[PDB]
Amino acid sequence: MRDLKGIFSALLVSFNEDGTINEKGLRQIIRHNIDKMKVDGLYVGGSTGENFMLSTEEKKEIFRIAKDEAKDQIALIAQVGSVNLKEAVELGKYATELGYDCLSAVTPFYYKFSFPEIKHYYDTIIAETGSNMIVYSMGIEQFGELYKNPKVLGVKFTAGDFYLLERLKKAYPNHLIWAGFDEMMLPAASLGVDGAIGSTFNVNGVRARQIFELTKAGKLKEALEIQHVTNDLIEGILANGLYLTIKELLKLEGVDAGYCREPMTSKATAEQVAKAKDLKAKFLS
Amino acid sequence: MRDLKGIFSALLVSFNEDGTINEKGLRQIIRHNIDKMKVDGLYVGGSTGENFMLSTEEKKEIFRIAKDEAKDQIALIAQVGSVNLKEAVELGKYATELGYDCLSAVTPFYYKFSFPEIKHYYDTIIAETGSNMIVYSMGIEQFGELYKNPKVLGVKFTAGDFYLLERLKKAYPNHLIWAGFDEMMLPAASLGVDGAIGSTFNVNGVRARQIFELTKAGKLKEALEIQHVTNDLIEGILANGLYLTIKELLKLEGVDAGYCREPMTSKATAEQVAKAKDLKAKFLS
Amino acid sequence: MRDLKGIFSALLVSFNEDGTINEKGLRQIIRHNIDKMKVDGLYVGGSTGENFMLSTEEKKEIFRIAKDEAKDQIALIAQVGSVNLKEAVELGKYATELGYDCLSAVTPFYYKFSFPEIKHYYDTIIAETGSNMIVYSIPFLTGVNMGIEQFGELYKNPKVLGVKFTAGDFYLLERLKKAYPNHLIWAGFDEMMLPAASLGVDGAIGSTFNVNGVRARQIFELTKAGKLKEALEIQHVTNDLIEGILANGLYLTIKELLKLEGVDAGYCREPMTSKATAEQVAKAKDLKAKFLS
Amino acid sequence: MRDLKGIFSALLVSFNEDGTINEKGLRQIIRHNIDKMKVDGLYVGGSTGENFMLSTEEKKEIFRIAKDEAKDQIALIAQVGSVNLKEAVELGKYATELGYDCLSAVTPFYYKFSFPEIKHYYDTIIAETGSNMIVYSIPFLTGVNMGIEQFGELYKNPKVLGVKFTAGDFYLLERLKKAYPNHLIWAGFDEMMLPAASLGVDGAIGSTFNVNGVRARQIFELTKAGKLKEALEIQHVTNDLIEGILANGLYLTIKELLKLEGVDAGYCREPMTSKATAEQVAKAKDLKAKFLS
Ligand SMILES: *[C@H](CC(O)(O)[C@@H](NC(C)=O)[C@@H](O)[C@H](O)[C@H](O)CO)C(=O)O
Ligand SMILES: *[C@H](CC(O)(O)[C@@H](NC(C)=O)[C@@H](O)[C@H](O)[C@H](O)CO)C(=O)O
Ligand SMILES: *[C@H](CC(=O)[C@@H](NC(C)=O)[C@@H](O)[C@H](O)[C@H](O)CO)C(=O)O
Ligand SMILES: *[C@H](CC(=O)[C@@H](NC(C)=O)[C@@H](O)[C@H](O)[C@H](O)CO)C(=O)O
Ligand SMILES: [Cl-]
Ligand SMILES: [Cl-]
Repeated sequence: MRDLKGIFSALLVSFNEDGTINEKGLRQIIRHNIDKMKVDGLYVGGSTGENFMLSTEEKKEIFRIAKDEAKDQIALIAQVGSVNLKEAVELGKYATELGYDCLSAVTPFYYKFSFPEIKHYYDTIIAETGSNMIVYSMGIEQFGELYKNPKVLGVKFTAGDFYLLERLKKAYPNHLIWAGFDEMMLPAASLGVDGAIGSTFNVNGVRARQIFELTKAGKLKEALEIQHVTNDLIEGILANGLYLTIKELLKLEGVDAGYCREPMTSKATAEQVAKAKDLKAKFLS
Repeated sequence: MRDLKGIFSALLVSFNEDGTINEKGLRQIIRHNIDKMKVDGLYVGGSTGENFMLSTEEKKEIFRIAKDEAKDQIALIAQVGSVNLKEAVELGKYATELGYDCLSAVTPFYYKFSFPEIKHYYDTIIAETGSNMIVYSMGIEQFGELYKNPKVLGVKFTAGDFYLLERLKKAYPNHLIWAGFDEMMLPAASLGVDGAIGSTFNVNGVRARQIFELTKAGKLKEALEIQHVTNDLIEGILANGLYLTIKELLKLEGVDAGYCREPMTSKATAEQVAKAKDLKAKFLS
Repeated sequence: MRDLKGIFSALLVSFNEDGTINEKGLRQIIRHNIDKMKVDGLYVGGSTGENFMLSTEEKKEIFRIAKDEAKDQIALIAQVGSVNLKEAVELGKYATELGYDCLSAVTPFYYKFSFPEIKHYYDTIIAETGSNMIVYSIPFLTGVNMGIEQFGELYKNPKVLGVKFTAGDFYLLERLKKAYPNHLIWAGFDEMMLPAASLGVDGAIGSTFNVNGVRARQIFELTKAGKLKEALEIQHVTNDLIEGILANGLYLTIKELLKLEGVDAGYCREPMTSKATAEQVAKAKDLKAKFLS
Repeated sequence: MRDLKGIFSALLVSFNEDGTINEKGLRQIIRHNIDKMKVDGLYVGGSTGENFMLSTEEKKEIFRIAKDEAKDQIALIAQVGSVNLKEAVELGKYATELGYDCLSAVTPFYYKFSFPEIKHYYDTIIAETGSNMIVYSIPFLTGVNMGIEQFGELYKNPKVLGVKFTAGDFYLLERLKKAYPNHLIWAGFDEMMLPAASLGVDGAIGSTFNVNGVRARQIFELTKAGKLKEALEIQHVTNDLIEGILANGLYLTIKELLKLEGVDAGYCREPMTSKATAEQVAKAKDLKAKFLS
C-alpha cells in the first residue's frame, strides 16, 4: 500500500444548524487541508470528526464525501472503531470498498474490556474486511500480542507516556507510530515517530510540518521556537473550545466549517467567535 | 404515571452465538424476572442489557419484545441514552410509543461534555418525546439545575458517594433515587432511596427485596445477614465475569439466557461454567 | 481490655501564632470533648491533630498533655504512624509507657510501599511496643488502597484489632464485617455515619465530634436501634453543619467554633494557613448560631 | 552563582542492617559519583536518598557527610522539603551553613495544601535561610499538580530558580520554557531524558546516574547537539537497563549494582525492604554484566 508516514489532519466535519452534514462545507475543509495545509493525508471518522455522535449512515456519507473529494491526491485512513463490533465491521467493509488506504479503530469503550477482548475486536475487523489496521493506544507485551497479526501496522499514540513511546519504538522497529498529541509533536519526533495525526493541522499544518521536519534534522532550537508559537495557539484553542475554535478559524479563511454536532454545543457564542478572531490575528495571519 | 418505586432488574438480553438477539431466550429472562424474581419492574436497554454494543434497530427490537412480553404486569423504564443525541431521541420516541412508563438516559460519553451540554441533552430528549426522565449520576448544584425541568423525576445513582446521596435526598426530597449498586443496597436503603435498579436481581431478586424491606423496617442486623450472603454471591459473580455468570446461573434455572454480545467474550469457558454451577449450589439452591 | 467502642473525637491541637503548642488551649479542647461532647475517648496524634506537620518532640508533648489532662476518665488511642518506622516505634513506646489504651498507625505513605512492607511496618510497631494496633486507612490522603485479602494478612497478627476506615467504599466495608466479624471498625467519615452504622461499625473517629459530639452519638445510637427516620433527620442537620465547615476550611472552622464556646483552640500550624480570615470567622459565627446554639 | 546546570545524581545513602547510616559506604557512593560517574553535582536528601523515612538528625548527618566528602569538587543541592515547615527551615539553615549551593524542596504533601499554602511554604524556607530554591515537583508520589500559572506565582520570588520536573506531561514542560525561558528545569525522569532534552531542559537529576552517569551525560549532550539517532541508541540501551532495574526493585538494584563495583552501598532503610533476595542479587549481576561491563 501507499506511504502512510507524515502529517495527517484528523478531519473536522462541517454540520448544518440542524446537525446534518453540510457537504459543501466538508468538501471545502478537505480542499483546505490538501491544497493549503499540504497534508500527507487525512484521518477520517476519528474523534475530531465528531464521529461518535453520529449514525452509521452519517459515518458512511462522510467516508464517501471525503474519498470523492480527495480522490488519489493524498493518503486516507478510515477510523471505524465503535462499541458495536458489527458496526465497526460494516464501516470497515464500506471504507475498504471506497478505497481507503487502511483502517484504524479506537479501543472499544463504554464497557471495560479485557485485553483478549480488545485483541479479538481488532482481529475481527481485520479478518472481516481484509484491510490493514492502525490501533489506538496498554503496555509493551500487549502491543506485541496485537502485532502478532501481520495486518496490524502500528498505533496512533495518545498516551502521554514518552517512556512507553521509546520502549515501543525499540521493541517493534518495523511498526509505525503516529503522534496523537499536537502540542507534544517535538518530543515525539525526537524519539522517531513516523508521523502525526491531529486536529490542529486543519489550520496549523504549515508549522506542524516545519516542527516535524526540523526535529528529524536535529534542528531542535528552531523546532522548539515553532512548537512554542504552535502551543500558544493550541492553548487558546483548548481554552475557547477545541472543535468550535478550529471551525471558527476555518471560517476566517473562507471555509464553511459550520456548526458542531449536538450533544456538543453546536453554535459558537459571540465570545468564542471574538477569541477565534484574536487567535487568527496573532497566529495565523 | 405508574408507581416506579421498588425493585427493578436491569434486564439482561439473550444472544445467539452469532450475536443476534435470541427472542425466545429474552422472553424467558423476562418471565423469570416477573414470575419468579417478583420484581416491581424492568429497566430495559441499560448497561446490563449489553445495549451499547448494539445497533439502533437491535435496541428497538429489544424494547418491542420486552413490552410485548411484560404487557402491563410490571413497570417498565427504557434507557435510551447514547453519544448520539439524535439516536437517543429516536429511541425515546419509540419507547414512548410502545408505552414505556418513563425513559432514562446515561450521560453522553466518549467525549467530555460540559454540564450545560449534559443538561441540554436531557432537556432535548424530554422535549422531543414528551416523556419523563430518570438521569444517571455531578454535584448538588448540578442536580438542582437538572431538576428545574419538571419532567426529570430523579436519578439512577451509581456514584459510590454516600455523602452526596444524603445531600441529594435532603435537598430534593420529592425527587426519586434508585440505588445502582446491588452490593451496597443496605446502606443506600438506610438513607431512604426509593428503589434499586440492578443486574443481580435477575437471579437474586428474593434476597434483594428482603434486604430493601428489612432495612426500611429498621431490621438492620437481619438485613445485613442477607446482604452478606448476597455479596458472597456478587463477589463470585464479579470474579467469574458479571454478565456471563448471571446468564450461566439463569441457564441452571432452565432459562435460555444465551451468549454475551461481542466485543464482550461471547462464550463462557468451561471454568466459567463450573464456577457458575458452584455459585448456584452455594447461594441459589 | 479498656473498651474501645463508641464515639472518639480525633483530637484537635491548639497552636500559638508562632506554631508552638498552646498547652492551656489544648487542655481546654480535651476538657470540652470529655465534659461537653461526652466522647467515649480521644484519638490523639491523628490527621486532625495536625500531627504530620510536627516534630517527634512536639508529638510526644501532645501525647503527654492529653494523657495528663484526661487521666483515666476516657479511652485513649495514640496514632503513631509515619513514613519513618523508627519514629513510629519511638512514639508507640512512649504512648505505651504513658498508658494509652491502644496504638494506631496510618499506612506508611509518600513512597509506594508494597503490601509486605506495609505488613512488616505494622508487625514491627506491635513487636517493639507490645501494644495492640488499629490500622488507619485513609486512601484519599495516602493513595494506599488495601483489599479484603490484605486486611486478612494484617489480621493474622492477633494484636491488630481492627481499622479506622475512611475509604468511600461501602462494599469493602461490608466485606470486612463479613470476613472478620470480630475485628473492629471505626467509621472515619462523619458525614456518612448513618450508612456506616447500618453496616455494623463499632464506633466512629472524627474531627467534627470536637464540636458536634452530641448529635454524632445520637446518629450512632439511633441507627443501631433501627430508628432510621430519626437518625436521618439528625444526620441531615449534622451534614448541613459539615457542609458549611468544609466550605469555610475544616481545621480553622472547628477551632473558631470552639473559640465561640470559650475554648482557646488557637491557630492552625504552618504550612496550613494559620489564621482565619474575617470572612471565615464571620461564617463560623453564623454556623454556630444555626447549628450549635 | 556556582553553576547548577548539567548532570546531577540523586544521591543514594548506604544503611547498615539496623537502619543507621553507614558513613563509610555513603562516602564510597559519593566518591563513585564524582570520580567514575563524572557528575556535575549531587542532589542530596531527595526521594532517592530514602530521606522521608529518616529523622531530622539523620538528615543532618547525611548533609554533613556529603559536603565533607565532596568538598568543593562538585555542585551540591540540598533537598530539605517536608510536611513539617519548621523542619524544612531547620534543614535549610543547616545545609546553607554547610555551604550547599542551593536548596530544593518537595511540595508539602500528605495534607491537601492549597496553592497559597504551597507558595507560603517556599517563600518561608527562602526568607528564613536566605538561600535560592529549586521547586521539586513529583505528582506521582505527592498528588500535587501545579499548572503554568502556579509556577508563575512561585517564580514571582526571584530566589526560586526553577524546578526539578518529574510530571509525565511534556505539554506542561514546553509551557514552562515558553513562559519562563530563563528559569531552569532539571528533568527528573531518567528514562525520558532524550525527549526532555529536546525541549531544552538545563540538566537532569536522577537515581540511575549513580550507576549510569556516563550514558546519561552522552544522551544529554548528544541531544543538545541535535544528534538524535546517536542519542536514541544510548537511550535505548539505558532504558533496557532501567526496565530491568525497575522490575527488580529500584533502590535495592542500584545498591546491588554499586556493590558489584566495590562500593559498600549497604541496605535499604525500613519500611522499605532492607535486604535484597537471592533472586534480586542474581538479577543485579546479570544487569551489570549486560549493561555496566
Ligand atoms: C482521623 C479522623 C478522620 O480521618 O476520620 C477525618 N478525616 C478527614 C477526611 O479529614 C474525618 O473526621 C473528617 O475530618 C470529617 O469526616 C469531615 O470530612 C484522624 O484525624 O486521624
Ligand atoms: C529525585 C530523583 C527522581 O525523583 O527524579 C527519581 N524519581 C522517581 C520517580 O523515583 C528518578 O531518577 C527515577 O528514580 C528514575 O527516573 C527511574 O524511574 C530525588 O530522588 O529526589
Ligand atoms: C485523532 C485525534 C487527536 O490526536 C486529537 N486528540 C484529542 C484528545 O483531541 C489531538 O489532535 C488533539 O485534538 C490536539 O492534540 C489538541 O490537544 C482523532 O481520532 O481525531
Ligand atoms: C444499570 C446497572 C447497574 O446498576 C449495575 N452497574 C454496573 C457497573 O454493573 C449494577 O447492578 C452492577 O451490575 C451490580 O451492582 C454488581 O456490581 C444498567 O443500566 O444496567
Ligand atoms: Cl517490529
Ligand atoms: Cl424536590
